[PDB]
Amino acid sequence: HLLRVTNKKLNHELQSIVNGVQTLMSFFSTPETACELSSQPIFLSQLLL
Amino acid sequence: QEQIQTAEREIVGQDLNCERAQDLCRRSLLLRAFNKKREEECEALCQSNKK
Amino acid sequence: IIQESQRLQDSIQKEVKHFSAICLPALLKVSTDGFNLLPSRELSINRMSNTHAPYYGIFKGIYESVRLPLYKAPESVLSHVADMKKQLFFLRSQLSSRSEAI
Amino acid sequence: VYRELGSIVQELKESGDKLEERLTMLSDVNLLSASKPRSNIDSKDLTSHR
Amino acid sequence: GLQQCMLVSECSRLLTADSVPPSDSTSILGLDKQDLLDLLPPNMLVLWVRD
Repeated sequence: HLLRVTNKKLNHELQSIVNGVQTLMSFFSTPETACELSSQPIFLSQLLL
Repeated sequence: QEQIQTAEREIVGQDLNCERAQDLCRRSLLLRAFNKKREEECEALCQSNKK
Repeated sequence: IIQESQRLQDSIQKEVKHFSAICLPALLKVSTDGFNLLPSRELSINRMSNTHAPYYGIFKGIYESVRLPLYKAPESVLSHVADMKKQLFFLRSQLSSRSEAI
Repeated sequence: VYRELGSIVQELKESGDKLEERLTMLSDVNLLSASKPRSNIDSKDLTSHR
Repeated sequence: GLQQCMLVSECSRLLTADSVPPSDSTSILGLDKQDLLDLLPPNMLVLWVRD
């Protein structure tokens, strides 16, 4: 039973890392389509100078 | 002598080998040790997620 | 990361399942000639040591067939069978002598 | 950011490799429970042959 | 204390297939001898049990 709990914890942590990295990568994706107003460029590389 | 031989066969048959209980104890200990190692590994992944 | 995280998914459960199927005593390897590690359960001296040993039922049957008591050491089985053969030869010789005498 | 992600992937990879190695070891037929004694006497069983 | 000492010893041996150091041999469940020694009772209790 202890190993089953620990196994759930380990699966959760692995998923957290996957979610965390996906979130982190969302900050680097250039919104191709002009339309979406919402995603304000965070980086100057994406800045439309 | 026939009675003694019957009783002997019974004792030999009762030779309590608690090997099953002992096996379970061994497995339990090994798995406990395994659990401890896996908990250390979970703590290490938790630290990476914080970062 | 997704690929490597999927490899480690349910990793504890997978390992425990494989462990539950293993025979622990098969892990106890002893070297008789210093070079070849054999599981202690496969040693000829341990065939009668435990009622749960794999070959216990077969050798129990062999002991009963040669009228060797179960409390005797396993190293005595070949010597005992050799003596039985010796006895058979002696009985044959006695029968032949008696048949000739009659 | 690239160095940090690289370290996490390496740790997960090493753990994954070590797990595969252990699973392979545990799947060895000689370790798996009491297969019904073999009907034939193994060539390595010198005592039964004798 | 005695049961635990014997069990640890038995299990340690299950792990240490006296085989040859191969610096490369995969232990069962990835456990080393040291992982089991940690499950021993406190050193003061072990000495008491042995006496």
